[PDB]
Amino acid sequence: SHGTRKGMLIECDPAMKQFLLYLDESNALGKKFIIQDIDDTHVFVIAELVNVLQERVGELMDQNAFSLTQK
Repeated sequence: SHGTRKGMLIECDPAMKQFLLYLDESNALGKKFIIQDIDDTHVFVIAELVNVLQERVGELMDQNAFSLTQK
């Protein structure tokens, strides 16, 4: 084998799939997560997609007095 990449293959309806493509193109999560587009219902993404999403949602929380000294 020449090219190989560890990751996560996702299978989902045509709607959700287009949404992932939209999220990836717009960097709505702060960073790209799509390694390769495949089918209209399949996409190969980074293994740590959940962490990325968990990290993005954190910034969405309400700002407080410690928002800048801790983050």
